[PDB]
Amino acid sequence: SQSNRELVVDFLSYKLSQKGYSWSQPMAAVKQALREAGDEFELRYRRAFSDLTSQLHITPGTAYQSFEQVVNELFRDGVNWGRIVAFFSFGGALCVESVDKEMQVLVSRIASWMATYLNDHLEPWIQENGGWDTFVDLYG
Amino acid sequence: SQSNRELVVDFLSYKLSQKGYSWSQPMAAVKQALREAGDEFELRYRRAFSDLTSQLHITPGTAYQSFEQVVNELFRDGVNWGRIVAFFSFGGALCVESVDKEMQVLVSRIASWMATYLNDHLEPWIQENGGWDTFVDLYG
Amino acid sequence: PIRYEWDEFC
Amino acid sequence: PIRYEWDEFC
Ligand SMILES: *CC(=O)NCCNC(=O)c1ccc(C2=N[C@H](*)CS2)cc1
Ligand SMILES: *CC(=O)NCCNC(=O)c1ccc(C2=N[C@H](*)CS2)cc1
Repeated sequence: SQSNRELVVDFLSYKLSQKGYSWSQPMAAVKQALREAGDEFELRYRRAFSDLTSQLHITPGTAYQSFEQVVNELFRDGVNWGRIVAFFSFGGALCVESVDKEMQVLVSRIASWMATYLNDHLEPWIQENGGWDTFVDLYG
Repeated sequence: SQSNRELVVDFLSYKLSQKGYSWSQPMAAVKQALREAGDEFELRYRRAFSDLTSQLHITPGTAYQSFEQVVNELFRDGVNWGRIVAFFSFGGALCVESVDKEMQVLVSRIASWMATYLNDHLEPWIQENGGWDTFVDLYG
Repeated sequence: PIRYEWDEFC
Repeated sequence: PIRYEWDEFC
């Protein structure tokens, strides 16, 4: 049902693009800006970022609470957009590490942890600081 | 929330691909096969397809019932995969026509009609004929 | 019943 | 409070 609605959207976007028309989904610009910000972040802050990624190794036994503890330090005295990009890059690095160590199954678990931590901690800050649209225009 | 979960999935898929790993979403192969089948369909059946697209012009006044009537003729004596590809191509053609006539706002309406007609009429047939995975392997 | 040219398109 | 090199990354 959600699956069948995504198939429809995908097909119609493809067909409209093929005929010279762009049917932009609401989050397209946000997803692009965040891919670009994460790339720039990992290129600018390699050493500092390695100090953050060194704080957590996820195994099949790991509970959300261990992830939440490390991310709570990142946001202990508040949220900013740079720390949100760090959060996304951190989750990326944990997924790459998981696949390196033949624990592919943990990628969907880490994804669910990130979505949980966004819902609980970051989305309420986002809504009072301009939304994802502000993040898009700040990254330029 | 669904929005924040899609952002997470997008970022992690991007980052995993960047490092040489493919995190395939469940419907990725279905979406690709259907893009390819619709292209082939429109190239093989241009004249017959024009007879189907000539049966409906959507305007801001048009109700779902008018769409349902035309698609019910396509599936009156049953469903097959070729008729499902026709259904998707039909909806594509209606969206392109809408944008040509400066009625962009109708694209999301046609998308919702297609998802409704999939839910009500096609998905129950799909589930007893091998699923979207069968469609993927039939198109090759 | 075959009614359309695409009725045997897999 | 500035604690990270990225704290002024917009
Ligand atoms: C082309 C294709 O879809 N191959 C799948 C095997 N064929 C069927 O499963 C099938 C045959 C016939 C029919 C109908 N007969 C009358 C109207 S639809 C549906 C599916
Ligand atoms: C780099 C950026 O995000 N520019 C947006 C404007 N700055 C803020 O809105 C902002 C300033 C400071 C803080 C915090 N101070 C202490 C820890 S987080 C958050 C947002």
